[PDB]
Amino acid sequence: MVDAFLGTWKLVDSKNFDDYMKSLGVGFATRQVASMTKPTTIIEKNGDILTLKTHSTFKNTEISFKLGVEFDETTADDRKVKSIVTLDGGKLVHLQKWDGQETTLVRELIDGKLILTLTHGTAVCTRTYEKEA
Ligand SMILES: CC/C=C\C/C=C\C/C=C\C/C=C\C/C=C\C/C=C\CCC(=O)O
Repeated sequence: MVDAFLGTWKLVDSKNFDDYMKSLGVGFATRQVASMTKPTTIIEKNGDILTLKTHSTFKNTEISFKLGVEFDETTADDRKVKSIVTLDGGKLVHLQKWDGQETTLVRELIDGKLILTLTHGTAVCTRTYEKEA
């Protein structure tokens, strides 16, 4: 089910990430640094517990979750959110809720690349990751 997503992924394309960060209220200096950072995303499973690590020179995050079970999360920009990750149409869909707001982080595989679509408000960011060996 989620096997094709597992492994180590490196950022290779980013569109509209500044728009997404600005929609979330991220300050200009953080958005500068973030716009030049190329994170590595590691997705691992152990039974039905997934762990998703995002590593960079600026900030690191890690979450663990079961699909379809809500979890508390503190995001890279310090939002305290209620999260759930599920498979939907073969896509790994992560929904975050806080203060009545929502954002979605949708991952899909296209030609072996991992496409992450981030939506908040009207802002839609598309980031592309390539698999590391
Ligand atoms: C954690 C390292 C990943 C990306 C950029 C570097 C530092 C992050 C700090 C601030 C960014 C601010 C807001 C972004 C909001 C949510 C984080 C979601 C996705 C990170 C981007 C990704 O996984 O490619």
